[PDB]
Amino acid sequence: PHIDIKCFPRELDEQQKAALAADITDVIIRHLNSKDSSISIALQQIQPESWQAIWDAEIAPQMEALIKKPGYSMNA
Amino acid sequence: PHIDIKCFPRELDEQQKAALAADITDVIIRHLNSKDSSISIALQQIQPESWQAIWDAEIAPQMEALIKKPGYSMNA
Ligand SMILES: O=C([O-])/C(F)=C\c1ccc(O)cc1
Ligand SMILES: O=C([O-])/C(F)=C\c1ccc(O)cc1
Repeated sequence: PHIDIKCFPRELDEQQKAALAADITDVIIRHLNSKDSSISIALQQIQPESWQAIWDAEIAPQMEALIKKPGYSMNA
Repeated sequence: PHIDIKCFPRELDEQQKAALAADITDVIIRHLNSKDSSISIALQQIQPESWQAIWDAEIAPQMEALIKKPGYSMNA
């Protein structure tokens, strides 16, 4: 599986990115019956002013199918 | 944060989807210091014949930047 994480900017060093990836990996292995070798993970830091584009392209159109819906709304 | 999970087709029921979302949520809360309300999660099933397009758009061009690189390769 390929996991993409989008978030607002924060200071995250390589040890912190690796620890995040490890914990995501364990969850994916246990829930999707995956193998470590099949898992890839991207982390993309998006400035808050550009979050509306993520809402419009990714979040809102998929509201009917999201496995976890946001606790906020940004329809413009 | 917005998390997108792309994987091959699988039978997943409502309880399974919600448990996967909750384990992902807690990992994001731990590593990104996020609030529950800011987290959204998508699960997109991709047919195996369409995985090369995911590799070409999301994995290969971002290879060095990935926080977890794939153990497999589509360019051997
Ligand atoms: O959590 C994040 O870093 C983010 F990308 C977006 C977000 C969305 C809604 C909020 O209330 C807070 C942050
Ligand atoms: O894990 C998945 O469900 C997937 F979308 C692709 C994949 C990639 C490499 C593998 O070895 C197995 C599956």
